[PDB]
Amino acid sequence: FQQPKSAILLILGFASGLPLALTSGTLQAWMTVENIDLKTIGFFSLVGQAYVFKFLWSPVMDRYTPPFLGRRRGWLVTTQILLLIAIAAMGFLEPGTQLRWMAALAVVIAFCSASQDIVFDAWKTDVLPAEERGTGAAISVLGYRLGMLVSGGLALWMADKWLGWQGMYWLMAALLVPCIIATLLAPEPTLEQAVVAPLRDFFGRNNAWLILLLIVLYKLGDAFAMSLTTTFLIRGVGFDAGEVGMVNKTLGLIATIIGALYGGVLMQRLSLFRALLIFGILQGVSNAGYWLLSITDKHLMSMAVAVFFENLCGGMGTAAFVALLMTLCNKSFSATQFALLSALSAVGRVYVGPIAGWFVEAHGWPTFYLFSVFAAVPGILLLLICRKTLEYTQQTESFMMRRHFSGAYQFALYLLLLGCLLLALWLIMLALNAIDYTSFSFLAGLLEVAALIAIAGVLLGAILDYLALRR
Repeated sequence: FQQPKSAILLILGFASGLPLALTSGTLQAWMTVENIDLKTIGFFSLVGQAYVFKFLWSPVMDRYTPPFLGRRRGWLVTTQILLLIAIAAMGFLEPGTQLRWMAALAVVIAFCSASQDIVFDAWKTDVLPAEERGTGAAISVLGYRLGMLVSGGLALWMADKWLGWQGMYWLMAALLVPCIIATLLAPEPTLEQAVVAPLRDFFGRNNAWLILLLIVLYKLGDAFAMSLTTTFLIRGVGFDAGEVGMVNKTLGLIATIIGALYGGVLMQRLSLFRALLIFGILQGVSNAGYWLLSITDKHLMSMAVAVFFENLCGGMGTAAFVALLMTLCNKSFSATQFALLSALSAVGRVYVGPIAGWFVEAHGWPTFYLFSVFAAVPGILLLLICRKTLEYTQQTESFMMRRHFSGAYQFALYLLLLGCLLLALWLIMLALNAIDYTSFSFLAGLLEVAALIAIAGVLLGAILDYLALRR
């Protein structure tokens, strides 16, 4: 509905979808077209973690002083004006000779773009009454989807009309001028509660790691898929050079929206377990077909059909994941667990990036996607294991706080506690190879073995849930 507080929800939402594709899809397509190797492309999926560690910064924008303006109006300009510079300065840097400055800029793009969504979400919650909520939320998501396709298919195709990839990022700076103008045209309106408290409930529940792995491992197939999909459709098969964006993304986005609606339509007649399983199994067969393109290039329509089906069985299953997330949040502090669980669901998406790139080199393009169909099985296989623990949520909404102590819990978590610090400790070793300050020939030897041991602590910890679910 057209009203003075309607266009802002679309343009401001357009300011949130534009940078999301630029740090993930177009940058990947920028590296793919510029002959940047597959392994480094997968490492660039890590800069997408800024959108999933946004839960930490959400308290920050409130406690930290509002710069130059109100807390909600001013901070949105700050992340928009930073992006208008960051996106433009990104186009100044050329893949090939200069990636580290481009990579560092991508993180700042990622850091500010997630700040763009956080401040807008804070603005979307203060300005939207319950009566008008959803009406503006649908409008906001519509602009986000429009911004995704403008920075997705429209950006990639504009990169072929443009004599180079420089202009497409430069035009995003030009297209972000209305975003700031919309921000200043709009009349202006905790870490413990938002972050610390939800972890206690998720870690105090009897399900604990069984739901945690089920939350994480479910979209593993869709995480190994997608990801390098833009590189694949560009560097793998003849449907190359820009048509990927207008088909893999433009039709891919439409596939998710129609699928997500179907994920809210058939869920009425489908049990949550019977919906998560059927959509997850269909999610597994959805990844099949990416192997079909990787074998023989029959035609473009093979990508167009599969991209629809890939997102259809994924986006519709995404609604099943969203429904599952909603059944695991208490009414006491709902809408924060969903933010935390979805963000913490992407803790498992972190490992996908480097493994996605590393797998494609050693093992061929068909093998990685034939691995994807088996990659979603652990999410499904755990769902069948977690069938009983999802039944209590459907029957009577409650949480079992009895952890039983998991036998000897110090053998479960405290074993993996060092592993959490090991990622930061490994990052200290990461600078060593770049700057040659300290010689450690071990390098990644300790990171690989102990991280699985750290995961094994979750694995044996999740093993403790099933044996302790008897009591």
